[PDB]
Amino acid sequence: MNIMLTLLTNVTLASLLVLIAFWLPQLNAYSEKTSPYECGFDPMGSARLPFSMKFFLVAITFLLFDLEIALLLPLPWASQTNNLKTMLTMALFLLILLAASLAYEWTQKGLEWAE
Amino acid sequence: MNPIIYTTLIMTVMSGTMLVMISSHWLLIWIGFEMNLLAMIPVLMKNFNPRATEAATKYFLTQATASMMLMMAIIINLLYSGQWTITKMFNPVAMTMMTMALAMKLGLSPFHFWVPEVTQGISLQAGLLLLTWQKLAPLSVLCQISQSINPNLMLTMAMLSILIGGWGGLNQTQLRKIMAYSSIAHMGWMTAVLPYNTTMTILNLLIYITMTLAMFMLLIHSSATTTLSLSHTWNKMPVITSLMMVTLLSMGGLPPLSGFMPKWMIIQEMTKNESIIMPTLMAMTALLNLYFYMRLAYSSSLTMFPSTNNMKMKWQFEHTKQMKLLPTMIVLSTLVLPMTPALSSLN
Amino acid sequence: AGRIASFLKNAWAKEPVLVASFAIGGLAIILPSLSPYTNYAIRINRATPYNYPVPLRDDGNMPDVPSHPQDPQGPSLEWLKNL
Amino acid sequence: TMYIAFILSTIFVIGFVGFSSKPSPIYGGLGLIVSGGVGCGIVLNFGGSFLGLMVFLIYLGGMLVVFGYTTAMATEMYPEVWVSNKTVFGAFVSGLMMEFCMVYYALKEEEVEIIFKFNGLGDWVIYDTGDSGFFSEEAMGIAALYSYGTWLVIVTGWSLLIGVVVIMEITRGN
Amino acid sequence: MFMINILSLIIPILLAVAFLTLVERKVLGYMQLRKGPNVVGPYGLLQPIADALKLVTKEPLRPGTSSISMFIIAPILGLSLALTMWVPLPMPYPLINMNLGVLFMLAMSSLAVYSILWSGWASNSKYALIGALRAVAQTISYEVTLAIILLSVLLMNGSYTLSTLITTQEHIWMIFTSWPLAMMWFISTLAETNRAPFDLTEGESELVSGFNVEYAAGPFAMFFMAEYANIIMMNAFTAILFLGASHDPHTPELYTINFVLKTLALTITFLWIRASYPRFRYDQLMHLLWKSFLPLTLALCMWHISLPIMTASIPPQS
Amino acid sequence: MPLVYMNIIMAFAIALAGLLMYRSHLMSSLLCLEGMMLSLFIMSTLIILNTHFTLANMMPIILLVFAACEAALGLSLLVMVSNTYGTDYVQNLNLLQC
Amino acid sequence: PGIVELPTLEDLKVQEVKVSSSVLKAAAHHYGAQCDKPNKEFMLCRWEEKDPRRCLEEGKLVNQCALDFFRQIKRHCAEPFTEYWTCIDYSGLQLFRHCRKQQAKFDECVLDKL
Amino acid sequence: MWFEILPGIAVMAACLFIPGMATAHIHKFTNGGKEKRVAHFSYQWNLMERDRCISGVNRYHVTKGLENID
Amino acid sequence: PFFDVQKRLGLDLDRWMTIQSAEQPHKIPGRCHAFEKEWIECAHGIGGIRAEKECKIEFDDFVECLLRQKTMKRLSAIKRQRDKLIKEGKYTPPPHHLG
Ligand SMILES: CCCCCCCCCCCCCCCCCC(=O)OC[C@H](COP(=O)([O-])OCC[N+](C)(C)C)OC(=O)CCCCCCCCCCCCCCCCC
Ligand SMILES: CCCCCCCCCCCCCCCCCC(=O)OC[C@H](COP(=O)(O)OCCN)OC(=O)CCCCCCCCCCCCCCCCC
Repeated sequence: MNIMLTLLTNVTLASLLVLIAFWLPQLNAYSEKTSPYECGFDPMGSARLPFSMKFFLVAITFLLFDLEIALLLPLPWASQTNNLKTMLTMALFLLILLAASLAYEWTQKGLEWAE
Repeated sequence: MNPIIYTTLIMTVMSGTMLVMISSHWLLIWIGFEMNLLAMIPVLMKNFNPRATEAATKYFLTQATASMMLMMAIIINLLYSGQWTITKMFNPVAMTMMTMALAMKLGLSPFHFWVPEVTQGISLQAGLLLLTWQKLAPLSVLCQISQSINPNLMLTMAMLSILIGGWGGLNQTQLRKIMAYSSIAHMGWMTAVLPYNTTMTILNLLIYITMTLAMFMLLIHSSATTTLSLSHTWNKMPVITSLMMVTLLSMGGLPPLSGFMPKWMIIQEMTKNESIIMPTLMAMTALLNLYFYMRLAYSSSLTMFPSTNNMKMKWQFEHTKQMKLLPTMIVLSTLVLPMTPALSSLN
Repeated sequence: AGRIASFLKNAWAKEPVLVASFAIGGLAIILPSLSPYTNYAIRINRATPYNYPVPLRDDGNMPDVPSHPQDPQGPSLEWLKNL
Repeated sequence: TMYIAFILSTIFVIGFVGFSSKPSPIYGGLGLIVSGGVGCGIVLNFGGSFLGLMVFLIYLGGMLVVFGYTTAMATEMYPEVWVSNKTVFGAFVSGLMMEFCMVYYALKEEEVEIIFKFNGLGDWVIYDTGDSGFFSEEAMGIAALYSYGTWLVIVTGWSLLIGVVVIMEITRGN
Repeated sequence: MFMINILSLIIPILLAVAFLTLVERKVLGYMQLRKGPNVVGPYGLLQPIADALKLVTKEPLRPGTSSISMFIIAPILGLSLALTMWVPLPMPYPLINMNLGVLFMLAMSSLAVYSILWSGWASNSKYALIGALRAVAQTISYEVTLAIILLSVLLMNGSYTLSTLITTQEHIWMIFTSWPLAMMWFISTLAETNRAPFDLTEGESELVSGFNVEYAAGPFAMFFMAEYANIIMMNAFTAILFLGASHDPHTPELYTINFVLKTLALTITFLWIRASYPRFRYDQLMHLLWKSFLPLTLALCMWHISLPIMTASIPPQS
Repeated sequence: MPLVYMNIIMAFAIALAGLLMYRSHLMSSLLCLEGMMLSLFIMSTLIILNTHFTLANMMPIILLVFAACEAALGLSLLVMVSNTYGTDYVQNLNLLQC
Repeated sequence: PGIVELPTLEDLKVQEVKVSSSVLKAAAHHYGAQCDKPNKEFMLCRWEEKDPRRCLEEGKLVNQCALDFFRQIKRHCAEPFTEYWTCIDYSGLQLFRHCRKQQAKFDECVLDKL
Repeated sequence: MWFEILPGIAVMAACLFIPGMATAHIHKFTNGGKEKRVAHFSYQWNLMERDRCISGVNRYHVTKGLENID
Repeated sequence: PFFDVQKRLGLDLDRWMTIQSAEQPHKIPGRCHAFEKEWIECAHGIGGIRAEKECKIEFDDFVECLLRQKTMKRLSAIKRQRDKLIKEGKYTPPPHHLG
């Protein structure tokens, strides 16, 4: 299978570039050298900084939009049916429902990056 | 929530249930269960407290696990028959998987643990919806596939449901947990006769839904969720507590009330099948449910508990809203025993 | 009159993207139902021969089935050649 | 080259054992996407090109991606590692050995009866012999969603709109 | 011989990336009234070699708080995806000829978002994770418009086969038929490769270098190679999608010359955007995508489903 | 049945066991749910392609979209629980015992 | 149960039509024009009987009709046909649209000579 | 001035031209001097499998004309 | 269905995907079309109780078509009995089976 050989070659060459990249240089490491970079000082770990419901909401709304996109992908073959009026009605139906989801998220705050 | 959004979510719950009951295709039945759960989760979280959130989370976990098991059963059935039509299952292990999934959705005894916690964690309106409307879809599927169920598995789960609902409800002072354990016992009563006569299952479901609607609407009218809060209701609206007492007596299956009809019909139909030990066990076990119903009746109507000084304020006020169809639900749950032969209309 | 014209004015002045999108979507909704060519597209889809045209046995009284591919019987694609 | 679907399925089950032993959810997600990739490959070997690419684009690049994104936010102060628990090692090892034992039994016996009867005579053996013509039967079946599957589109679109409404109800937090 | 084909695809692409670094630096310099690299070799022609050699001999500081497994997996995934994105491309004849080539590209580019979600998580530092999350959200949000725009454009193609794009654009460019979708697609491609006013994950004046702070020397170099390969690949996809070149079956070199020239023009435009505009804010680009691009994209998908049906111009599916 | 079906059903069983046997994190259980769905998808796809049930080719699409909707709902529930307790640990979901 | 009855190997022997896909495609239109009788008769048998073993002699006649069709092409302008199917053979999709000049002088053969 | 950018662009152009030309010429070399046959659908695959069988040399691209039998 | 709304209203909501012998796009046949058709035509209108015994042969043939279990057993027997005689140097596969 040609595609499998192609994937094997790409992955193998990328990993070989890692190996040369990550083993060839001459090293001399101490504690303060590898300290995390914070513009000249030390970083605070704090406690679970990556928060805020908006980052999760955009992910969820992308997920649902992506599901409707999965429903839209068979469309190029769907236009090859004799029953074109039903197919057009259903494709436009799906797109109105996508637009309705966007509009409902839009009007009910939704897409906003609030205070 | 927005009243329009809440109405839409309620309608989506009912439409998922209807999709379950009108589909001939297993994929559409699974779709109906999915839609019902999706719309149901927000109505559980309507009040939004940590109890409501935990109730919704436990509900979601159990229902999603059951739905995945149901889909696996469908896929095994298709693997061995190529059939999508809801009919007898052509594979025994697929049938077992489907039976366990439907029992977990219903909340039968080995999968009953979610019912008391979720019922306690949600509001009385949410609990009313949970313990009445959510039983329709799995029971309708069971009635459709009843000719292929393993009677031993189903009867085991039903007997365990009756026993656990009786025992668990004995320890409760919370009205929502009492309702949940009563619901477990009544689901056991429904599912015991399912292998023999689905008409008896439909009859028992209708009677139970009438009683549960009446009781939950009386609780909402009373604003009481603990037995002691209900013990104050006599000093405010004694009619409510007397109606509640007759409804509790009906729930206990005491003749001549409506709650005696499903037990009597199910015992008759079971003895028609040389089933005598199990009906005797079931009738004897239901005395536990009747015991804690009678405890509630003692604390609510048959005796008068101490009231509070602040109750005089509530005397000068009426209810802003009135429960719909509550008088009809009360009459139906207590007085319909002379109409029993009408059960053949369900044939 | 002036109310809808003023609303369209404000929308064109402040949200041209939404105006263009709603107009495009509305035309996509409406125009197919008025096109003489939609039936032509249906006919083209019907005239595409994906499967083998398995024949029939002439039991007699089949005067409209051709016999041969080049007999003056059976549907013609002359309409499609000029369209 | 003779057996390709079997290595793919064994790796699939290995990844399932890996993420279902439940290490920290980022490694569980890594195992899940490895399993999803090998399963997309499995259905590619069966002629399900569109379905496998759907697995990729929507499952591995959508649903997962979102899962790992959400794990990257709600995690532990020191986000855990596989090694940190002996329970993870025990579960993974037991799953791997129950995989190995059953695949060896099926390969050398071909009549195992673990719940279902199985015969590892091959996997190419069950393929039918015929021509599909000038179209992909899978694509024609899936494109029938808009002509044959009107009811399916109606209920699925309604459920997706309801899903948007539902997510916005639950996450509001009041 | 097929292995030689794979090699003669991969290696020239990496060389093109290496000299794209030089070309970008020179274009930026000449747009800024300076010259750019003109000392290290003739006209800076040995400068990419100097950069590659210096990087692979520089100490690759790995963080003490880094999960090294994913720390090295992320560059491997990034570069492997960046290289494998070229295997279905129809420089006249593809290396891999699939029915669903553009679907394959969509999937492979959607798998590339893991290299940031894994690099930011692996680097720890508790702050590069936030930049990684911003980058992932931007990437997934613009994936929506990529997918829908590709869907709408391909309704004139009739399939997901990229070779069919050459046939679709035989008499006319697809730009003359879908230019609004072309502008939205081009800006979406700009945003997906974290370029131009969309380079928020590596804002030189916002978060220094964001998710790439902890990476140094070699792994940084491979990440850079992956990004520039993705840039050239996306411009090649744009040229094939919208500016289809005429094909002579007996002289495919003409098509290759045409395609290479158009891909270079689009890449030079990518570098042209970099030198002309300020940087979008994160919320500003999210607003652009969600409230400007998405409604028009939905409307135009509707329009492009309606259009072939109502004009009897539905393409063949073969 | 062929041995690919054996391994796919085995994957479903392993995902079911992993979901039923909980640990601290909620996300791990949700990932087990997702594995159960993925195994169902592959089993359905294999059965549908093998028997050439052409109209049933669309069933895996529907299964995938509906299960992903459920996954979005579960993710939102997890996020609410975490905002309550700072973690997604299921042992904090025990205040309904009383 | 029961024996699947099978034709013998010599019940299955036939003079093969040993020309390639481009040769077959180049003559396909005139082949359909000239060889409709036994072809449609055999396809009728195959759909009516749902049995390969019941239609072997009809397929054997299909083969003979194809063979004689090609022998008729060979004796009058084997050369324009050869050029046409070579040009068809070049392209990787065996397209008709790239060979209209050669199809032209193949078609104005069979009119005048056949 | 600006035309000194052209050397790097020419190097890029050559590096980008190499893949397409190499693919075309390898396809011609390994397919009998003709374009690599495209089989998007099972009918085309079956055409190629028939071509391989009748060639006698197990190569689909060795085309037998009317000189083979007729 | 519990409530056969489809058969009362004449609508085909989900019956079209219910069997593989139903009408298919482009008339693409199911792999077990004839077997399913014969089992359905046997079992039609006599109830499931009767159909389970009186249409057992058709359903068995259908199940064999779907999961070729007995076919796989017979093929496995032929394969493993072939090897059982390769080792002893008994059976030489013929030229058309080796190349
Ligand atoms: C009969 C015909 C029927 C069909 C008709 C179809 C519609 C025709 C008319 C529509 C025209 C507009 C099409 C969409 C344009 C973008 C939409 C949009 O939101 O724009 C405003 C948006 C937002 O603008 P804004 O911020 O001013 O407005 C936002 C909204 N309000 C007004 C409320 C504040 O702007 C952008 O998208 C800016 C992009 C930034 C990057 C700029 C890059 C410059 C270089 C581009 C080079 C060329 C690109 C292509 C190259 C070739 C590719 C092959
Ligand atoms: C045999 C079976 C049935 C047995 C039960 C019959 C009814 C029992 C009623 C309660 C009896 C126990 C309590 C006795 C103490 C006195 C009543 C009480 O608890 O509260 C009294 C109070 C009076 O209210 P009052 O002061 O009149 O209000 C005026 C307006 N402010 O409030 C009241 O008086 C409220 C009374 C409510 C009555 C409810 C009746 C429901 C339906 C009864 C069906 C009976 C069926 C019989 C058999 C049928 C068989 C088919």
